[PDB]
Amino acid sequence: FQAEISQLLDLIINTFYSNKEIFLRELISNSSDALDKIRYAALTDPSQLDSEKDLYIRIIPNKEEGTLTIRDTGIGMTKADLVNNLGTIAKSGTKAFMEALSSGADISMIGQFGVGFYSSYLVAEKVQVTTKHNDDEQYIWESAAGGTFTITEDTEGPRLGRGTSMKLFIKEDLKEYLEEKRIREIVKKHSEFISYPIQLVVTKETE
Ligand SMILES: Cn1nc(-c2ccccc2)cc1Nc1cc(O)cc(O)c1C(=O)N1Cc2cccnc2C1
Repeated sequence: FQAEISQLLDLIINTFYSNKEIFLRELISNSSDALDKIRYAALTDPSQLDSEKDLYIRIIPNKEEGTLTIRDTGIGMTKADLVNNLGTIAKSGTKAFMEALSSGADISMIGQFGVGFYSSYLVAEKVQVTTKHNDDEQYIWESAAGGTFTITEDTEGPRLGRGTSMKLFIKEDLKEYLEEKRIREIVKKHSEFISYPIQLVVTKETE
């Protein structure tokens, strides 16, 4: 399942999307939807925000690690949610994505096919997904092109409280996406619509 699908999408997405910066639009869009979900659930059950009071998106580059992390305090995913994403959604969305592609239809927005996650492959050679839903444990899953990694209970990672954290291991020739000014421009250009705070961690540079 996952090995073939991730390999296909890695090839197709890198071939047809020359503007690699849209990966950040897709991730921010997914985070925004997850935040809409917990916001709406908290209307009828305020205690849903007990795990994490604030709703936001935070971007954390780590140049020493070569990673760009996008974390949100959205509703998160149960293990069943993540399993469904990896199985049913990935298979069906890949089919719809490449029929749209073949059709010559406007496929600019990848997430309309439910596989926007894989646009991470524009800039990343592997992604570590950490996620925490109020009804389940914290889980981690690793994605790489051709990879068959198992969803695992995360016992040694930092606690999310609630939400989802996408840690992207940036490609060697694309470290520009770790730079503060480049990230800010991309966010400004592609995320005007978002109604949640978008935060960036900037670190004093030696020097
Ligand atoms: C959209 N999506 N797709 C995959 C996927 C993974 C592998 C293979 C195929 C698909 C995973 C996700 N979830 C997320 C991706 C993010 O970047 C940020 C997030 O906060 C989530 C999240 O926790 N959400 C819960 C939720 C509830 C209601 C509406 N939207 C959401 C999104």
